[PDB]
Order: sequence, then C-alpha cells, then structure tokens
Amino acid sequence: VGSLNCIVAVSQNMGIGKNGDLPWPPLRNEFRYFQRMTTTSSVEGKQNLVIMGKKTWFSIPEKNRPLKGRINLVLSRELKEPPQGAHFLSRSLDDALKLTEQPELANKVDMVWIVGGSSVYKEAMNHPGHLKLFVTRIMQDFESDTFFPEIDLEKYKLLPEYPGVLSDVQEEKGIKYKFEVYEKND
Ligand SMILES: NC(=O)C1=CN([C@@H]2O[C@H](COP(=O)(O)OP(=O)(O)OC[C@H]3O[C@@H](n4cnc5c(N)ncnc54)[C@H](OP(=O)(O)O)[C@@H]3O)[C@@H](O)[C@H]2O)C=CC1
Ligand SMILES: *[C][C@@]1(*)=C(*)(*)(*)(S[C@]2(*)=[C][C]=C(F)C(F)=C2(*)(*)F*)[S@@](*)(*)C2(*)(*)(*)=C1(*)(*)[C@](*)([N])=N(*)C(*)(*)([N]*)=[N@@]2(*)*
Repeated sequence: VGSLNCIVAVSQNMGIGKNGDLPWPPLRNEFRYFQRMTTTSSVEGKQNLVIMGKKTWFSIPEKNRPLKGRINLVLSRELKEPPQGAHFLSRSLDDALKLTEQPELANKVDMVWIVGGSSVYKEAMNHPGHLKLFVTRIMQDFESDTFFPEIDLEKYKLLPEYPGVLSDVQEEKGIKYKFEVYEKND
C-alpha cells in the first residue's frame, strides 16, 4: 500500500456540505479532477482505495456509486453490511487502514484517499505520519452546515507545484477556484 491522502473542496468559510449536497452548484471540472486524482494509480495492476463516511456515500448520485475503478469503503458503526454498491464496510478509521494491510488487499491497493466528511478528515489530519491534503479552494463564501477541520500551517506545507495539478485559477459557472496540495510528515 502506498500514500495516504485526503481530498476535499472547501469554500472560503471552511464549508464542505449543506443539506447533504455541496454548498455550491455542481462544478464539472472539479468533479472530473476529483475522479482523476482518486482513480489514478502510479503502479501497475493496483487500485486506489477511497474511504468515506456514511453520509458522504449517500450524497453521491446513485448513478456514480460506487466510484468506478476504485475500491469503495464506507465507515459506519450502525450499518451491519456495505451499502448496495459499496465494497467494504469498516467501523473505524484504524480498521479501514489495518484492513488495507491484509493479504487480500495489501498487494492490491496503491493510494488510499479519504474523501470525506468532517470527522474522517479531522482524525486523519491529526494523526502522526506522512499525509498529503489535496484541497480545492472555492474562492467565495457559501452557506454551509458541514466544515473542513483547521489546517495547521506549522505542520502542513503548501507545495509550490505538484505533477498532474493545475496552479492557476479556474472558473466554472462564475465561480473561481484553485487546486492546492499540502504535505506533512510527523
Ligand atoms: N466538499 C467536499 O469535498 C465534500 C463534501 N461532502 C459533503 O459534506 C457532507 C457529508 O459530511 P459529514 O456529515 O461530515 O458526514 P460523513 O460522511 O463523515 O458521515 C458521517 C457518518 O459516517 C459514519 N462515520 C464517520 N466517521 C466514521 C468513523 N471514523 N468510523 C466509523 N463511522 C464513521 C457515522 O455513521 P454511523 O452513525 O452509521 O456510525 C457518521 O454518522 C455532506 O453534505 C456531503 O455532501 C462530503 C465529502 C467531501
Ligand atoms: C466528496 C467530494 C465531492 S461529492 C461527489 C464526489 C464524487 C461524485 F461522483 C459525486 F457525484 C459527488 F457529488 S466533490 C469533491 C469531493 C471531494 N472529496 N474532493 C473534491 N475535490 N471534490
């Protein structure tokens, strides 16, 4: 198993969700970027694992579930089996990560991507180790009910560039946004 990474899109006021959807109208090229970065392996014959919470799973349009070409694992302590379409179910972040180190998965998984929501991100971000955050900055305020945890800039360094990631400002439907990558190692 290779890298651990978080990926999120976040408004200026730290917003990630509202009423079970995103705070902003759909940005196709943002979703396209998410799909590309999560799906692309850097190895041959291995797949990336995506780890998400239960509400994140059900916020994905059913036609896009499971996220194709990735191993989809959902976190929940209430569910007793993976949701229709999902692959694995785990009861904690330690267990999903322990689970990747099984003979079954260990030589099948390249990257592991945590794709939301707030509690999964907070635990990973505050756990010692090598972790990168792929953060799309949505360059305005949007009314939100679910937020991204604080990024401690003393530990996470914004990288000045990264392969396969545009640095420049983008715009779709009158909303400007920008792709960033952060890295810690502690
Ligand atoms: N802008 C973006 O990049 C993103 C946006 N979103 C949006 O954000 C909001 C969804 O986020 P949020 O409410 O934070 O929900 P989550 O996706 O984190 O789901 C929360 C549920 O997941 C289960 N859960 C979460 N963490 C764990 C864990 N570590 N171990 C076991 N179970 C866990 C619990 O379910 P149970 O109670 O069954 O134990 C909890 O009630 C939605 O609006 C969504 O559309 C989601 C991802 C990214
Ligand atoms: C979690 C998420 C988004 S929600 C979402 C993802 C995939 C999909 F096919 C959908 F239909 C959908 F609504 S969009 C997004 C993210 C994350 N975690 N990161 C980024 N950059 N973008």
